[PDB]
Amino acid sequence: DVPYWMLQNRSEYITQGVDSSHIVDGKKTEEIEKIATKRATIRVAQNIVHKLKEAYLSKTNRIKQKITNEMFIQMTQPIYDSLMNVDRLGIYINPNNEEVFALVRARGFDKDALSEGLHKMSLDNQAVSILVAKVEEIFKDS
Amino acid sequence: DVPYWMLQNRSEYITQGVDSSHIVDGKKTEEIEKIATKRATIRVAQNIVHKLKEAYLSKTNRIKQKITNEMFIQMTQPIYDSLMNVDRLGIYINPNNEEVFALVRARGFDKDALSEGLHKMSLDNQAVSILVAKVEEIFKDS
Repeated sequence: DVPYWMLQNRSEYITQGVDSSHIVDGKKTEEIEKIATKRATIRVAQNIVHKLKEAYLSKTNRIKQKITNEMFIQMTQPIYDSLMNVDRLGIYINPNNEEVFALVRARGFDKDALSEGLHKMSLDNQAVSILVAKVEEIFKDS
Repeated sequence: DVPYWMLQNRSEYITQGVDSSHIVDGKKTEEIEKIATKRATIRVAQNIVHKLKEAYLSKTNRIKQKITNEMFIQMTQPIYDSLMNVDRLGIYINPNNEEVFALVRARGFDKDALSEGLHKMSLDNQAVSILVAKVEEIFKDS
């Protein structure tokens, strides 16, 4: 039963994530929705990194530095860390699986925290200026 | 009501796709499941191109040529064209939306058709050897 948001929907909205954790012996369901909410927030950041990968690859890209896929995966933490105002928009438990999904939605992000995290992982000033500027496009595009 | 496959599930299987088309004035639902099945197959190929993007970006990448995101998007057609044995595994119509989803699953792909399509879009021999070899990894990984 329900909810619409749990349907494969496949058009982006990059700042929204769904992801799940599973019921587990040690644990209250409140702990398991937390795990799921947290993985869903991480999914938003993964969505953002994927978009940045597309930008860097683009014929248009201005970033001069070499950024490897492993470096991009590395950007996931600081993007996450930079997320502001992420609301849990809904929880769904699959009764067959005991699998708990979460819909999360990031309202914005802290550019200066992101700039700082990116500099700590050995990006150029040029690269962070561009990366942070792409994330800003991402958030205004909602 | 049902089906499991229509749940946000989020772990890959790269050779499976879900996508949808919508009911439309001109048209029998058989035409609209066809549209959906066809977009789902295209989704498999999009899934494959995304994986190739990750490989090329990797510190490990052997491909010497410059491949732009626009070029990668260009690889989508020949990958699709190369897909063999794609079964429609299920159809689901959202009654609220009149939205028809399709689950499709590509059993394999024709390496020589892929090699040919890739050469036609101005890839090196080196690039196609590597790209085709990554797709082979993708299909064996199922």
